[PDB]
Amino acid sequence: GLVVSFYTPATDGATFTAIAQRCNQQFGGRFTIAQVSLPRSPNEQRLQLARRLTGNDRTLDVMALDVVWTAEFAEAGWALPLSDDPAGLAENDAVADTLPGPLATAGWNHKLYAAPVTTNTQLLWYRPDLVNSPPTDWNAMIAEAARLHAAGEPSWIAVQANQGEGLVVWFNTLLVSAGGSVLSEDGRHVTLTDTPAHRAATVSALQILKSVATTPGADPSITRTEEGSARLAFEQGKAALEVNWPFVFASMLENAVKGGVPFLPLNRIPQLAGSINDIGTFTPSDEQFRIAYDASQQVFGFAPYPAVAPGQPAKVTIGGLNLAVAKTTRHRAEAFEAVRCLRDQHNQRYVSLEGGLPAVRASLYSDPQFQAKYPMHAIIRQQLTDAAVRPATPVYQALSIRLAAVLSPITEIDPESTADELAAQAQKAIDGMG
Ligand SMILES: O=C(NC[C@H]1O[C@H](O[C@H]2O[C@H](CO)[C@@H](O)[C@H](O)[C@H]2O)[C@H](O)[C@@H](O)[C@@H]1O)c1ccccc1
Repeated sequence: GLVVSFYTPATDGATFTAIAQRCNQQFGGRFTIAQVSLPRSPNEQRLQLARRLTGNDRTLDVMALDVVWTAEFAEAGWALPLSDDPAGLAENDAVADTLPGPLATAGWNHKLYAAPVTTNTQLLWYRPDLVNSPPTDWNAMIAEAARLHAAGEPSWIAVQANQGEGLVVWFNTLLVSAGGSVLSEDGRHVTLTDTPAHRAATVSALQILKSVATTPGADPSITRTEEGSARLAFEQGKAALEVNWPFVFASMLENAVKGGVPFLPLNRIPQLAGSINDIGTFTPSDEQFRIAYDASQQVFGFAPYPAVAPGQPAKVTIGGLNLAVAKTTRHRAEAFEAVRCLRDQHNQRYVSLEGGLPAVRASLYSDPQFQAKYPMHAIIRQQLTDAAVRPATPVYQALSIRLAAVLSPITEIDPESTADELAAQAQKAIDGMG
């Protein structure tokens, strides 16, 4: 029958393709979900979607939106409210057995405009064979990096922050964790330098950024434009400390089996032969997973995101993907139905274990079978309970562009002056000027 188009980031194409096929198996030819890939960066995903929406592309049905786009897609009319479900089942499905942080990312003006499907929070990833204890705060991060440098060991502090969204996420985590915030509650005012407490928070966050930027043996990938990967940097042994979304767990196990991790030769274990499936996805059996994980644990460990205020955990910036139905769709009923099918318990288990994307279903974090395969469940749920959030605003696109342009390169940050420049550019963004 009809085709429901499902637009997702390209790096999550395969995963969602698999999920879509599963859901296609449960409709009996009544309709078919077809996944379509968007670019890699949140901004370009947004741009493609916005062009199809303003272009009245009536073939656009379901969209996997980054959490930061809700405000814009709701205010524009692009994302239909879940209350526009003809069957009226969308809102109840979205809130049922779903963590409250994701649900908050999916809302605007007291209405849900999307159903969360995946969430995200960044953890610390370290080489337990080179680091006897994972640092619990950022000055400890810097000290460990310097000490590793004073031993020929890899000294990078791999953070996925080039000159875009990831850098803004780093800054927002540091700022909120320092007690600050980019915008007021209502999003109408800039709160980076408007009180001494807020200014102090911004200055501290900028100071951490600069100190990581200029720490002995730091990244020479910060001082230019090339979209480098902190994940691959860690997997290539160039870094013994990384902060990154938890998909790097799956990747590390997968690429180590494909032979792509020098310090973790899972490819040389006979029992893991064939654990890669015909589409290239690491799909171990239970015993194969025990083998791979217990071998990984000698060179790969995870820990909470490093705090800024020692003695209390950080407020880590939440990310992820919410399923929205485009206002262009021709079959609202089937779009919302497909949304409900894409986020069910089975496909959530899959999107987490195979796809590396944290699920939004709370039951899974209380599920022992899931916890045994996702050993980072407790820290992820705890950081999502305590999560920092980026400002929900219809002008987040321009806001993030301006903030990123000011923050990069982080080697040129001067905390006070940079704080003032940041507040001024954010003011420009929320003034509807660029
Ligand atoms: O952090 C980076 N960009 C900001 C977004 O990060 C995540 O999304 C990105 O990573 C996930 C993997 O967990 C992919 O699935 C997404 O497609 C990708 O956009 C957060 O989920 C999202 O909320 C943030 O907006 C980043 C990291 C590394 C290199 C470049 C950019």
